[PDB]
Amino acid sequence: MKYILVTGGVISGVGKGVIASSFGTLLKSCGLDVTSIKIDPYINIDAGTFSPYEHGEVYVLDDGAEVDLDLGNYERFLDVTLHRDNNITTGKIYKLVIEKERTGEYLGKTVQVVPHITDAIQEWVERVAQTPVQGSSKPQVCIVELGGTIGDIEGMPFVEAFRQFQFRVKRENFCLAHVSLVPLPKATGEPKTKPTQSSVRELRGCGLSPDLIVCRSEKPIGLEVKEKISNFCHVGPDQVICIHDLNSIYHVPLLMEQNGVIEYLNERLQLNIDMSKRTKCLQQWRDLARRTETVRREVCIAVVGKYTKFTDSYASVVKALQHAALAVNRKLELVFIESCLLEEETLHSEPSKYHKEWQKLCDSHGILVPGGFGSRGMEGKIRACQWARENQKPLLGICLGLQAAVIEFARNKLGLKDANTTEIDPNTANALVIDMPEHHTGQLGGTMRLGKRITVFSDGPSVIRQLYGNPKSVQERHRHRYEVNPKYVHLLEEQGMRFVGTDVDKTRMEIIELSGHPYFVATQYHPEYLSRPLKPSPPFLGLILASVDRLNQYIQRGCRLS
Amino acid sequence: MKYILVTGGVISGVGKGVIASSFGTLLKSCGLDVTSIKIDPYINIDAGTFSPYEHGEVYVLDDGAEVDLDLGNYERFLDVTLHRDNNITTGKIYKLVIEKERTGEYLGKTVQVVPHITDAIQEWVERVAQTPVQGSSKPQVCIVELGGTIGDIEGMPFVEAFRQFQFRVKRENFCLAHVSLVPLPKATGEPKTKPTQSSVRELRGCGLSPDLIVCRSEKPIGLEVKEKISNFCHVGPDQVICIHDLNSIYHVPLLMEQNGVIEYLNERLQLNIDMSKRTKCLQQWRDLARRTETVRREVCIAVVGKYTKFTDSYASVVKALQHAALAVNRKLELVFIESCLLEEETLHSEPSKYHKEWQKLCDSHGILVPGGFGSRGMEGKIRACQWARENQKPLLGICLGLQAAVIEFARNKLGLKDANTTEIDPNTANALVIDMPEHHTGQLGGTMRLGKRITVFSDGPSVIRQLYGNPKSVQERHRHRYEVNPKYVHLLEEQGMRFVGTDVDKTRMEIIELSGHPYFVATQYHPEYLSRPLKPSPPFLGLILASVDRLNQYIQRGCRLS
Amino acid sequence: MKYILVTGGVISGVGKGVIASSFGTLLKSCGLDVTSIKIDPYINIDAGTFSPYEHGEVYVLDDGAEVDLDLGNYERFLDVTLHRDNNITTGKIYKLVIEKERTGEYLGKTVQVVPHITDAIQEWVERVAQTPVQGSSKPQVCIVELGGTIGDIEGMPFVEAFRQFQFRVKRENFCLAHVSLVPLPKATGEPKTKPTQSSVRELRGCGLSPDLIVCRSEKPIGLEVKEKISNFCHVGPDQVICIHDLNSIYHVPLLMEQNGVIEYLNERLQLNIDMSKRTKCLQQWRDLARRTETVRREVCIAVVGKYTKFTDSYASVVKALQHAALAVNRKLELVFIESCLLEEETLHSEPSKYHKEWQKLCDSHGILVPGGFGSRGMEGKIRACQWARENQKPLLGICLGLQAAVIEFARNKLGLKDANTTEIDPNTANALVIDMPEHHTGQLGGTMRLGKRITVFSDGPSVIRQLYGNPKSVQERHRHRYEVNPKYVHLLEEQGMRFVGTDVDKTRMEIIELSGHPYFVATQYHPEYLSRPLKPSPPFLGLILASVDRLNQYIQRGCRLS
Repeated sequence: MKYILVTGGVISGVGKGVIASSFGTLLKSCGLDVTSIKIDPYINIDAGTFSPYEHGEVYVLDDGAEVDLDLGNYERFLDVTLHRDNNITTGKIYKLVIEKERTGEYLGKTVQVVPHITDAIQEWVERVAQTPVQGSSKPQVCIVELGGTIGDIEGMPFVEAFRQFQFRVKRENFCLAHVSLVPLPKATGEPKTKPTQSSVRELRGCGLSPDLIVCRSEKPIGLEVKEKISNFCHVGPDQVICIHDLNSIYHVPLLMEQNGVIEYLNERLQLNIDMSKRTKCLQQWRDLARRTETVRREVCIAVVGKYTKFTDSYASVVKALQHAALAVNRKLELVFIESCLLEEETLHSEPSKYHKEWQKLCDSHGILVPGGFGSRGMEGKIRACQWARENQKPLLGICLGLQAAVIEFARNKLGLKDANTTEIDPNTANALVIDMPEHHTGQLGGTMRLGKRITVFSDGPSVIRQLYGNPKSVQERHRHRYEVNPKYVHLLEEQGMRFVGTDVDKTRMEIIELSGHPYFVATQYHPEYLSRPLKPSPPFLGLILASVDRLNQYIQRGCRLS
Repeated sequence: MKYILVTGGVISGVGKGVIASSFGTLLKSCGLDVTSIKIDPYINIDAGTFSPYEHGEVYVLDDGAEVDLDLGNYERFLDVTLHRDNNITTGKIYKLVIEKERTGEYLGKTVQVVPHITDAIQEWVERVAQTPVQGSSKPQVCIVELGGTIGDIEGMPFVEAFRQFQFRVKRENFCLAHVSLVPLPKATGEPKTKPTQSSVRELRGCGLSPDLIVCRSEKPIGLEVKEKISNFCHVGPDQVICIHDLNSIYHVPLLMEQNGVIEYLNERLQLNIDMSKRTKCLQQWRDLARRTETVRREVCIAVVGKYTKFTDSYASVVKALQHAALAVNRKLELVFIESCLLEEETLHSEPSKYHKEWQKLCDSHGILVPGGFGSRGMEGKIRACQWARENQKPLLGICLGLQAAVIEFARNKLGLKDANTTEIDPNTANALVIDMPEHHTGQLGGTMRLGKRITVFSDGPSVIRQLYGNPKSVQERHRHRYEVNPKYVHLLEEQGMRFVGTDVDKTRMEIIELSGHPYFVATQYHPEYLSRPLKPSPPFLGLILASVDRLNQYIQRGCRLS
Repeated sequence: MKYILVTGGVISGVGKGVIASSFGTLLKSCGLDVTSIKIDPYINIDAGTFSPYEHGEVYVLDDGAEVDLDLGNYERFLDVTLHRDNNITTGKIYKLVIEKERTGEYLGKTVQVVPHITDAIQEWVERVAQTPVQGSSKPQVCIVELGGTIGDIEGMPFVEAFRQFQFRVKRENFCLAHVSLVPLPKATGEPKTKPTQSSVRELRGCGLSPDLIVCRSEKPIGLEVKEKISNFCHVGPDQVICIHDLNSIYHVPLLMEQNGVIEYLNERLQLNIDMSKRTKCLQQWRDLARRTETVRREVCIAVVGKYTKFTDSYASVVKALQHAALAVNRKLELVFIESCLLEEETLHSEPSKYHKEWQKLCDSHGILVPGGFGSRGMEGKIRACQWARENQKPLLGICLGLQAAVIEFARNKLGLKDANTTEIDPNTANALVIDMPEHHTGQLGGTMRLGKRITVFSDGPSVIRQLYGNPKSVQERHRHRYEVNPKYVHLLEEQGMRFVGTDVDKTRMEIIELSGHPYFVATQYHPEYLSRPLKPSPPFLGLILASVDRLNQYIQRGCRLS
């Protein structure tokens, strides 16, 4: 009955995840439940023949196949999940449009775009309307998000389809909101916005009328430009949104309580409201926002990524791990260490940017594991993990590192030099980890080792099992394609390399652990994406607790501002 | 409070006057009163530097200055008149926009076009809203017509001005209606309309939404195309207007009583209605529509225009004179006689289009007088009037004929050959009628002899005075610039050329009459534009009555449909 | 024969004067001569009903009426001048379009826009083509500039007019160049330009094709973005312009000698070239660019403007005075002192921003005079000039200060308190300077005291006469409307207030001087706009020379890098 469109950004990787998540948690705090349906105006699936990481962070956060790139913050913030019917893209629609015109359902008539293409989208909205997730019956408000890009060639049938749902019902069910970025000059200083007056012309040229106010800034600007957008849109002057988002999420609820937008949408669509303190419950967000800005540590933590700019390997990783680190009242400092310029391409050229890198990882405490993009780095990732183990520095369990962990262990404890990289040129004789697809049920042939798999542990007392209340079968997902051979693990059992985690067939060693080390965590799944604010992650939380064991801090405050 | 826009046509002179007159007489028959405000998207007044007649029929039907071109049918059908504030055009607006920006009323702020042009049109609508004509107090419905062309570059601020009055009030006060012509190809046969789907794209490209149904045809089409426009406009299939207008006005009320549009607009805007037989009174129009198609005569009537196609010299003249001819139950057959190719350009070249035109006027009963377009005809118009007077045939009083009537009278009764055309080369010595402007009050300098002037007759018993109930001072308007000299009328008084009509100064002989002729009418005003359906015109009605004197026809019928 | 369009900016006051001046001095250094024709897409003249200064710097630099806002740098850099046929705007064209359609030259035909508007612009270009300035015969290259804004509503006929001159001649006579600003990110760092890809769509949507490369930056960016624009425009990759303009003019010729654009336009249009060192003469600009960055002083110079941001009262004043100050090898530091918050609106509110202003003007050396905007400051301008005279600090001759100079002189030397501000409320009895227009020839009625007037001095030995080689009649222009009464100057002759400069009638005292002061300059004309690089200005140059008298510096260098 209720359909509110959500406009993201113009490029996948700018910051549209925090904007769309603000409107989703509004109705969740008032006692209602909604969904999350998006659309990618591209070509096909991003997780197909494209690189695993370059522009979009593709993972497997609670899904049996492939995901999008901006669906990790919805499950962590809201109480909903994502399935296989949520990654709607242009490639998935074309799989059935060509099939329906070839089988024979409309007498084989030659169509164009109307009323067929605009009506085909109606089947994708009315089907996910009464089918939410495992946590609600039927959501009354069904919002539709718009990610990726906006305004292109395929943008014509999108406008003709939005007016169909509006002309059939009343005017109190839709609120159009486009997008208008606010540029910053370098010579003057007056916030003269340009995309604002240009976005109105595009809406009037297709049959739309803007009603809401869209803006994006970083600091509270003056009131001399708030009346400029009101006359250009013929809206209310006291309804201008002045969002000053920087790089977090607590810069949004503090604004709705000052302008006056929490009560405007209630009487606009005639919906219920559970009033208590201020429309929606705010005490849940104030306890996590004020307490966050009261901790500090400035500890040297050297991490390894891929490049030097803002990549897509930690866009949603550094945000989820920060909320779960508030139980220890410690702050971690993230640096930028590129693994490409570290091998022979730096020592043989200029040793200027080579000596300064080792002076920040030896005196650190937590060293992470990067990944691997074809043949763009394989020697520097080996020397980065063996040096931390010899200098009694603990490590964490990061995926895409099991291929290099078995190389440094066979050369230091034994002396197997033939065992090298097997994911580039499989030609060595001591290839421990090779490429073997799934030969069981479900997936047949050369597929990928992922999906809804049951992970069963083997031992008991450890560091990644006692935090779950002593379980027995935890549901975890993976994202890899290489498996360990059960015939080449003969030298791993006669040493101190136990296995505190196996599979349901007792063949694949997905979890490995080295005895004697004070804190050694290594597995295959990704516990960083499951970093809930109410449930800390196994690896990164256990390292800080087992460092200083400072638990007498909560009894020192005693609520000063009570 | 009520504002309904009226869309004319795409060219001045296609038949947009009969369409706009249908919506005007709808509320007049229900007991209400409205106005008529139009706007031309052209340059300025057509009667300024352009030719007096070529594309727009310019007259002086109840006005003290210049008129438009489509204001004659409104005064004859409805009970309202037109003044000097009704010929609104783009040239009149520019006379004050340049003046206000040069003097200094808005601090001289340099702007673009908004919000100055959109607010300037508001002063032209809210001022003529409560100021109707001499016949009502305050009209509740104030409609605004749109003549000339549609879909021009200058039409951009017109779209932003129509939505301003709608967004401030409720949705039950405006009904958008564009235009969509229906062409009929001579190759296929299916009425596939093209401007219908093209007009919807233009409304969506500016910010409008069509709600009504606009169509234009000349024959009842099938029902297979009635549902084609409904799905393209999201309207009701039972509200499609299928008008089959031919060339009159009675082809409109016969359709509203079959589809169902006389009661749709009543509940749409919440207005009053005086029900009696069928919403509005229809017995007044049925007595003039069925009775018209029951008379016949096929009498040879010769008229003179200018060209052979549909010009602008008789567009609104042949329609008003036909309704007033129903009292005698006689039909007049109109032909096409061109006065251009009749002089030495045809007799010396190919004598084919000359001797044929004279075969339809020697035995006719009503011979009219054309006009004058610079130097495109001056000899053929002289031999056309003197030939009918010698063969005892009656004539009519048409303007632009006093310059040629004094030439044939001085050569036949006397022998003044020097007296020739004075409006082309004023070099003759016997120039009777010359160019003399008004030297009295009101108009100063070289102006035009027109305006609200008082015409006082001189004699009594005649043919153009006894029909007005023996008056004494009738208000008539003229449209000329040449006057008769009071010093060169010495030979007109010593013969049988009396004057049964003078002016208020007893100097200008505007009405002349030749004694001895059975029916000779000649004046300067235009009685054809004042041909009311309840008051026949002086000249053309007195010719048929004095022809056969058949008055025993009304006693033969006796109301058959009783 | 040659017509090259020049694209300015998107707002009148961003920095389009230095960009258009670079292409003008290119052909002047090769032995050719060009002109300077611009067009304002606004309403009319800014100096008409709008404020005299707010967004555009309006002056009188060699003109007998009103000027534009970006015509002062052309006369100072190039060897051409400006007249009355150079300030072409949209208001000047409409003065004759309405007149030609009302008189009657094209038979009064009702037209629309073409082919009339596109052909009317041809008369403004072909007339100024063979009529340059007083310094050349006939310029072979006739460039047309485009100031103000670009791309709006009136920009449609401008596109149809540019292609008319191109389709009639060869393709080697025009070079299209639009505009595309390069934005700077605030989070990432990659210079991703957005208006570049958007400007190509606008040119392709009207009938144009971009061929040149337009860019604007401030620092040498990387080469990773130079190949991004080449593929979007299908041009040469080695022809991308990377201008790093900051705030001067010497940041342009140093780039043309590195990329390769000085020889590309020579063979593109087939023109002559006087080769000597590098196409055009460069030794003239290198002597003024290297020597400028080798002087320093950092002297406290307190100036008074109007606001706190970049206004239009010193945009072209601080640039011309800096080049003429290189003869003394001294650098002047300009500050920002607002005259609005200095009167009773600051001492009665908060004295925080009041005490810090007096601590920078008492220890300074050169105090300027601001102006006057109605009633937005009149008391602070009086106390700012009387304090510098008592503290033996010299002043300069700035206009819009003669009304306040006579107030402080009558209260300190005598005691006339009734003499106050006359430009606001003319009700006092001792009104010395009132508003009296020109009552002589040329200007009649209430006009403005400006134009080509002859200024004749009276005395001989002074500080603003000996620098012109002892003249006798210098041609200077003014820009004011208030005149001095010859009957109220009785107390100025009996003291030490001589007049070293009068007019041609010996009535108007345009130049005043106070005896006894070491350096007191006061007049009415504007010598700052005439600050040529080869001829220093009278007032600001004489203050530095008469300060320390340091002339033995040229004999200390001796050309080290010879």
